[PDB]
Amino acid sequence: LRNQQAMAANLQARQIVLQQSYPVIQQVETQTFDPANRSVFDVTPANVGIVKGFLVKVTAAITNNHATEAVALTDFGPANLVQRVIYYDPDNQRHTETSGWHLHFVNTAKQGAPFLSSMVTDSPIKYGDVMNVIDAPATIAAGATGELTMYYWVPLAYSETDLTGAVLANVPQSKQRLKLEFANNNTAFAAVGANPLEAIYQGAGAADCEFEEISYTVYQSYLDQLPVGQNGYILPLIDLSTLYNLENSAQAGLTPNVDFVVQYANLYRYLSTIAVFDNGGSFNAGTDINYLSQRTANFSDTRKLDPKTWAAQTRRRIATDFPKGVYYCDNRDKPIYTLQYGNVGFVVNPKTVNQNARLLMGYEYFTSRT
Amino acid sequence: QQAALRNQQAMAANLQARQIVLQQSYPVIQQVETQTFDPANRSVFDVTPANVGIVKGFLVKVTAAITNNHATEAVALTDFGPANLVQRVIYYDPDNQRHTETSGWHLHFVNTAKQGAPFLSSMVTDSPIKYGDVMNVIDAPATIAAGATGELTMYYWVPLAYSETDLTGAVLANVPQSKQRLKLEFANNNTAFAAVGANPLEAIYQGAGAADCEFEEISYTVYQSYLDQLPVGQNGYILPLIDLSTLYNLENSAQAGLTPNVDFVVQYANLYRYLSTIAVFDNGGSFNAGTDINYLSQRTANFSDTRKLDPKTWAAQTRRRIATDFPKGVYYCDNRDKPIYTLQYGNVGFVVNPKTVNQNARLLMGYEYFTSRT
Amino acid sequence: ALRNQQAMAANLQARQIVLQQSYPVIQQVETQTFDPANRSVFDVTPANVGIVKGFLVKVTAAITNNHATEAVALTDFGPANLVQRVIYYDPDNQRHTETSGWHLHFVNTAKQGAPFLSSMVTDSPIKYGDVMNVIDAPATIAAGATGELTMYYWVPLAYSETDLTGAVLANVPQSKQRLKLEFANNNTAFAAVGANPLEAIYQGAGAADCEFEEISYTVYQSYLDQLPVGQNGYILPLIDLSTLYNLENSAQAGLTPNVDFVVQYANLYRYLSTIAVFDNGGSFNAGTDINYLSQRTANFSDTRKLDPKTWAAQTRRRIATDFPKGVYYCDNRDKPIYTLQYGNVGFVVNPKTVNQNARLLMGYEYFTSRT
Amino acid sequence: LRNQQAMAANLQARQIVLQQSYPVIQQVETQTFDPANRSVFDVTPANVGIVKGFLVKVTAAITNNHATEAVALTDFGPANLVQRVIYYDPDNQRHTETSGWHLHFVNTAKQGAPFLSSMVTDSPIKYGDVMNVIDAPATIAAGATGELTMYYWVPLAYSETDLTGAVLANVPQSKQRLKLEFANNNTAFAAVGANPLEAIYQGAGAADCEFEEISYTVYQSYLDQLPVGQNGYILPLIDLSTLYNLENSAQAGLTPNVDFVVQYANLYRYLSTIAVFDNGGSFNAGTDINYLSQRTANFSDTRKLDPKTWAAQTRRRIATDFPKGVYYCDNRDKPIYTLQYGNVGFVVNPKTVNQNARLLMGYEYFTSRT
Amino acid sequence: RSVFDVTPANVGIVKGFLVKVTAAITNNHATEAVALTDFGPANLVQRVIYYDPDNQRHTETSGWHLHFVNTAKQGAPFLSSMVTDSPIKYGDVMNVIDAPATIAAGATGELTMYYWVPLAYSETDLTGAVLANVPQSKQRLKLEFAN
Amino acid sequence: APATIAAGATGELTMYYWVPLAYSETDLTGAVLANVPQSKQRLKLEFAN
Amino acid sequence: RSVFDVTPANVGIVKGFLVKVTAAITNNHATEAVALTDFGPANLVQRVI
Repeated sequence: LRNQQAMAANLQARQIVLQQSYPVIQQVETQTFDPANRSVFDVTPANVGIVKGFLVKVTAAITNNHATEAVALTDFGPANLVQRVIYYDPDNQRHTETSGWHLHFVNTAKQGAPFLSSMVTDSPIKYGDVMNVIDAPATIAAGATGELTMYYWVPLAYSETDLTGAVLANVPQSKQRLKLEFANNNTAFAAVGANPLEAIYQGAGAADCEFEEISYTVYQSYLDQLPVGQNGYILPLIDLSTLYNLENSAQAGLTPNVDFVVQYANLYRYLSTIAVFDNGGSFNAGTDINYLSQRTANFSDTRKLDPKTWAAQTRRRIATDFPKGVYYCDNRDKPIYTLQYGNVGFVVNPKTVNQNARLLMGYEYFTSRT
Repeated sequence: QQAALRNQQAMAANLQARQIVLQQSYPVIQQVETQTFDPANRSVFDVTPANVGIVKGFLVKVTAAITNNHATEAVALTDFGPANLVQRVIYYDPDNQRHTETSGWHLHFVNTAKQGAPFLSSMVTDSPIKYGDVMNVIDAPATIAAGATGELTMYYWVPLAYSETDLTGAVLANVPQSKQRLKLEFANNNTAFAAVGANPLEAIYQGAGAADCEFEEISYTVYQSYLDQLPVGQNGYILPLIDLSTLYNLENSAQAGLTPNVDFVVQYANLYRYLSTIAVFDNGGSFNAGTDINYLSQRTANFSDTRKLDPKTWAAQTRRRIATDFPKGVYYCDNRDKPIYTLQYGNVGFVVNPKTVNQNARLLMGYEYFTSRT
Repeated sequence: ALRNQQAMAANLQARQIVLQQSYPVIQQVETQTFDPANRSVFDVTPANVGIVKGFLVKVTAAITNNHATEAVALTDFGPANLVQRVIYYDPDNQRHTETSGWHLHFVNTAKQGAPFLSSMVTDSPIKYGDVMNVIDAPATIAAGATGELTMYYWVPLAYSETDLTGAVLANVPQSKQRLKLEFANNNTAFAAVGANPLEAIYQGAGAADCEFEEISYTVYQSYLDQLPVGQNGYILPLIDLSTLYNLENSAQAGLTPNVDFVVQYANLYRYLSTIAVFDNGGSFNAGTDINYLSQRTANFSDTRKLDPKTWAAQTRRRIATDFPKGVYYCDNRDKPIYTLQYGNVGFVVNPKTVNQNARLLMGYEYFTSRT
Repeated sequence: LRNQQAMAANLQARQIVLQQSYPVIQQVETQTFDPANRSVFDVTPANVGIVKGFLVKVTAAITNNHATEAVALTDFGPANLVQRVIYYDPDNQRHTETSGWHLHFVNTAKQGAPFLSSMVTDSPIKYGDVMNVIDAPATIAAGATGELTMYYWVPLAYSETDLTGAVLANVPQSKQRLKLEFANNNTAFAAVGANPLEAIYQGAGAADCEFEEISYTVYQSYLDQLPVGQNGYILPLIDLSTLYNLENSAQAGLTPNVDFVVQYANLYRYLSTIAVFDNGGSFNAGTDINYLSQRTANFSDTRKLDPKTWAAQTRRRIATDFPKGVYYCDNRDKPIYTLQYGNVGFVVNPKTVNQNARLLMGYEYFTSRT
Repeated sequence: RSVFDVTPANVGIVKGFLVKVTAAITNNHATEAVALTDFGPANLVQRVIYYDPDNQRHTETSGWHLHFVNTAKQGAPFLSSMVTDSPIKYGDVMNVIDAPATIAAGATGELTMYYWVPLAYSETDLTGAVLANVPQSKQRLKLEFAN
Repeated sequence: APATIAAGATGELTMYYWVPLAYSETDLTGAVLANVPQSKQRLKLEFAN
Repeated sequence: RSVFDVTPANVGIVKGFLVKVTAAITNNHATEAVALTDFGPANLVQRVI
């Protein structure tokens, strides 16, 4: 029995906390540097109240020192300003450990539209891209310097109203660790013909491109003035004892017309799946895939679909398509959850497979701390 | 006398079972049929879906290649364009009862209304990250030049259940005996291309090269969405009996007899609970942006208009629902929270008072409604 | 405290019953076409029927640029400046909203979650789009040309379609409501180059020779009819109907570089949103003249001290785009600013650059009780 | 309980009456007139024994006075010599109230072949159309006069062996009323392009056509020498307390591809239904209809059929098709009967709908006097 | 294709099937015509075979034989329109069973024919009817058409 | 099936497949009970082209 | 067309299906022949489900 009451209590406590505490977003750290010298930073957030997440602002100036050749944005562009992120809580338990581009795509999936974008409308009133919140020049010509701005939301809590995954740090004492690895002069620029997956710009002038400098500012979002009751602080024990993490992985071994299956692990409740078909450095709009699906061993496919129909389901979630070769799957209402390892798999049956082909997977999931 | 308690209890039992079904079953979307054909040979198909569990609806993918063989003249998309790839869709459940029976354009406008934006469209934003129209889910060239071939893709969702969370209208398909039937009447070389000056309503392209346009092929794939592994209990399968005994249908009709400055009234039938109404003013083949209308309204037996509005103000209400305007001459009315039901009040009618009326003018009406199977 | 908890419960129940039992109606109250050179202020008399939720005001205009050679171009606010001011008084002559057309329009956008009544651009091949020109104005009006404009404003009484807080019960036959509309005229609508464009619709070298040809308005009143009756007469949400939901704006001056300019939430209202327009001496900049913005409590602690782009990011989550240059928005809907819950609170702007005649135009959305 | 015995007694009494009484068919009235002067007549039948029905013979001479244009029979032709019929019994209760064409179509349905027609066979013996019982020239040329003969059976009793609906008038005293409205110079002739529904002839010479004269003879069929027993006359009380009526109605509001439903009323036991699709004056052979059906609310269609298949069922009943646009439905063995109004409806889903379209309905039914 | 296997619904007691068949035939010969054979449209269906839910075979015969029995049981040419002297326009209005007597060189003829495949002996004698309520096994109506 | 089909020639082929449900004629493991009039079995064949 | 869905009869216990496939193939090449692959006619059916 039980649980019904455990969950009922958790939810009641969550509601009291949301109703009684007050949300705060506060700058915790800012820094400007030259990636030629350093590109990995460990940010120390403040241990106060219940921490919900971190908004990371990144600005950069890129100079194309080439004599005559320009470079142009890759499909991910400024989303590759941060290569990776890792968060450790006060108890030394890791939550999210993923790439900047995967983190960005999840930010978009959760918003229901390209993250922090400005939607174009016919309004005569001058709304629009006034503030260049997420911005990067389409091209940087030989001899020019371009200015970029990127934002990432590193979540602990699942949402503003669902505190599952949030972290209690008003007491812990031990420090939190938000590790950020930024793009550098070796990852940001891809030569013509090279794989643009992790790069920001690609083109004939790439070898002579460099960062003038990069700056970041981390804002911490948390709940303060936590409600106190009889036994003390009123807290959603299930929420705070659950991890909400994003993680990535890479898989290879694809062959034309054969089902390539990536197994889901047990224990984790997978809310979403992203699969990027890095076809040997080529990123195609579904033309190199026969179909994608999610399958249960001995229960077949629950959604075996051609690429365009798969894309149609995604258009219902983010109001547009993710970039070429990027495929999304929403399982939020009924998370993939198997008691046995791989009782469910993500499937891609490729039509064309180039040399060095691989699927880069990204996952959003919930799992117990214990 | 009272005893109406039964209804109250029935509603509660229906809602409880619906919730259990949604919580316990697992959603599946599966391909049931795919065919490529030449419209010159055939354009009407009857698809037999699978009989598995509770059926929620069908996602129909349609692609086509159209060549404009005219020596010199081009053609351009009509206002409806690829939404006219399917001319009519009709669904019959295992008991042979008809549910949706409407035009492809009407079905598409309802798909848009229920999404809250142009169905399966890609919005435009200032994002530097390369989101956008990457996959061309619904797509058609704006023009097809003399000698060129254009490729089109469009999708339609044929609903049985009202939504993913409201199973009203869903169909229980477990009787091996009788099959469901999804009939699709596609566009062909006689409906898809309109000459200059001809009525573009049902066409995909219109222009001086129309007589020489032809389909190279049309292909369709029907995906069936359903709930499998239905929950069982002491009394067997737990099922929302009201949901499964209610029809959620889309239907269209045509009415004529409009005269300048006179109220043209289209009565709503009794028994049906109308969720939305679409009125297309086909003004003799001309489709105007409200300029041929004085006002539109919904009116009850009492001369009482609940929303008698000028065309732009009517359009403003629609912009709040789908974030843009429907095509020229297409007007929408949302009555989802308080469905038009002639039992609730007297008879009710949809009103259009035209400013200008061309020859062969008519109002094409599209309705979304719930009604008891019995 | 029990009297209150029960009072709130009774209110919500009454609201729920009114919404379920009554039927919403929207109907034209009045239409007028005029030349603002003749008259620009109008007192519209709403119909006294049931519970009134608000008014949708359609405004159209024709403007002619008769300059010999120069054009004019839309200002950042453009057609939102067709109405300069709006003021509403209920049957007891209690004033509710009194604000500028631009502020009212920005709140309409904030409440919609996107530019008010706009048409979103998509890749759809089906011809959806700006078909009906619901809100529209030509980007420029060339010398010798005439442009046509359309604008809509929603004047709220009720907070929303489902929350009747602020609504007005108008069933007293001899006590009239008053909706006063003050329209733009040739003096307010056209700004010369270098002049402050804040209140103007068009600005350019051809401004001196621009004239309205006409303006027309149609007011539609939205209300609930066939009010439910019970064992005590009309079932009514008493708290909803005795609470005012208003918009108001004011101007604050006294800014100096790198110093915190604090605008205290001076009243004991429950502030749902705040809009701050940095009219930097006629210049409207995209955050570049600001170090940071914030909301601060007497405790001297900031709940959201942010650089301009990050502040803008929060707004992009609310309206899917940015407000025009120099316009900053702050959402406090779920936890309204109320100085009696915490120390006095202030809205803060620390300017990086301050031109002559700089000022902050503040717009507030708030709830307050009649008594 | 009961009833079983009430019906058993009714049927026994019916049998005794049929066995003991003697059938008589007797002329009750004849009249010749010019429709320019009068066209409505109220015939007074004799109050004798149990009345079963009336055979109405109508003859007419039509002159086409046009100078050069002829006219040709409409689809209903001589069946429109009588426009309407109404019968009132001795107790002032109406039985049949319908059009001449509907009455004629029911006469045909009950016979199982075109009413009083002569069937063509290969017999060398000279059987055939010798007596021109129901007859009318196919065309009447300019300047010519055509002679027509039409017969109608106005039923009270359902049949020769089922006295349900018969009328006892051996006592009543109060008079019966058989009202007949004949065609006139305004209804019998349709101009080219005009609606031919109620007309006898249509054509370019119609404006100059006229009746030379019309004559009618009414024959009354009844049972005399009624059997007497202990309590007195032996009579089937249920038969005599039941009305067997034919009635017509008109419905409009048809729209392409939408189900047009005509509700059946409650209380009446409907034996047959006739629906005429007057498509704005055009009468088509099913090509303007998608399907017809009879439907029960919440029990769907019991016979949703394409027009030709619907016509096939009718061919089994009358050995041929009714005229263009005329559809018949037999429900004699299991009469449409709902306790709630419209718990059953007759359906027509039209393919094509012209201006002024409507369905003219005709019903045959049983219902209690009380 | 010319052979089809129809799966009827399993609802209650099945009495039979009414099968409507239509066809368009073009005589592409340059000069010569063709004329209906004695059986004509009755040969649109070459053979019909029915199996009940227990997979037991009932009728298994030719279209012409089935049609002649339909006629025998009706007591007249099946679904035919008799000819009479009636001036009222009854007649072959709906062309329920119809086929052009000849199809000229270059012409296209349209045909319609119906067959009643009986399970029950008649509408009142249910001998031969089939109880179809077992969701497991389906009935099967096989039609081998002319080609 | 003809071992070769020459230029201009037509070859005729015949092949048979046994699709098993039961393991064998004597071992009914895998066999299918098909008596529910409701749902049909389905044998899908994707041929060469 | 090359894909078919066959609906078998629902009678008793089903053991399996014997599928007979025949075909006529013409080699229209002007000069060159073709020869059976190792699988040959066994590839007349590509997939069965």
